[PDB]
Amino acid sequence: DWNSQVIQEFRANGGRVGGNFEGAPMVLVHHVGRKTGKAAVTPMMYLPSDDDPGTIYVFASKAGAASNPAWYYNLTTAGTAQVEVGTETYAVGVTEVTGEDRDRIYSEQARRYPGFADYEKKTAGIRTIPVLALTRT
Repeated sequence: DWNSQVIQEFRANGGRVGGNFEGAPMVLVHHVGRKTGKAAVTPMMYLPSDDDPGTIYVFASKAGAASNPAWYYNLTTAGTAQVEVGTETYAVGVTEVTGEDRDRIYSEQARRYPGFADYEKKTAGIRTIPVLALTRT
């Protein structure tokens, strides 16, 4: 609904959204419920890979809530997805980033948007915020 308006806005503005997402790199992630089988489209920020053209990182942050978001399980279950980035739409392979690599990519995101550091303080001792790599195929 809201979700719907953010998606229309993304698509009207070359892959950009205002409000809380003003100036941020956005992606619309098409995923499918690992239990329901139902398609959904979730807009979110990404961080582009500094090492590999065609790879973006997304953050299963869910505003520092207690649980991982449903899209996280949907993506890692399917192993592949479709995304809209910029004016494009393409298939992606999904892999989860872990260890010191996760920490480094999360630190760059939190550097650019320090709200991300608050999410991690909110989830301390509860969950580690997953980072996924979406790689263009």
